Amino acid sequence: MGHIELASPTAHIWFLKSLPSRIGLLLDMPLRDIERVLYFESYVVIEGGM
Amino acid sequence: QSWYLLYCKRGQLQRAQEHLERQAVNCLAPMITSEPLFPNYLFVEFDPEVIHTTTINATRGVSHFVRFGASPAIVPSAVIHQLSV
DNA sequence: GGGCTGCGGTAGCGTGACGGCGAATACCC
DNA sequence: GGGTATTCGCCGTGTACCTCTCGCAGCCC
RNA sequence: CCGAGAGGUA
Repeated sequence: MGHIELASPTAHIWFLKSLPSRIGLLLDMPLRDIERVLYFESYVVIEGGM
Repeated sequence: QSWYLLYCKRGQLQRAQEHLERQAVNCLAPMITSEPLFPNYLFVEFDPEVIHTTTINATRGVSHFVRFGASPAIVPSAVIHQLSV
């Protein structure tokens, strides 16, 4: 086998949309808002801080 | 009149820009030196009441809008200013 | 001659399966 | 706030074999 | 010798 260095990280669609979502009920975050974060129309915060 | 992005068909940016120049739509694409600096992306300026986005989408040489969702993306005027290299 | 590529257009095409089940969500507390 | 209850959207829909045609045009780079 | 479409046998 070979591999492709994907220059951006990329979500596996099986663990995103298997019904139920594994990333969905792993993050406690709805599948719609995860698809809105992944497809570049909304942001999600990481370590909001003060 | 706010700035939109258009992904053109592959290798038809000249024809897409020609038809959008026959319409009253501003085009913007940096030429590097002569091939464009970007790929098939192109920046248009219009107003959706003057010329509608469906008429822009049905232009010879325009594949689609950069959408990200329902509505096509507004790019801010600081970006369009900072393509004046 | 050629790379590549998803329609060809200054829109709209789609349109005659049906059920089960589970999550997502709406309406009403 | 959570309890019904509707809607959405994914699943699935027999076996084996035989024959035939037809399978990229556009194309502006 | 892979896919699709049409037809047929049981």
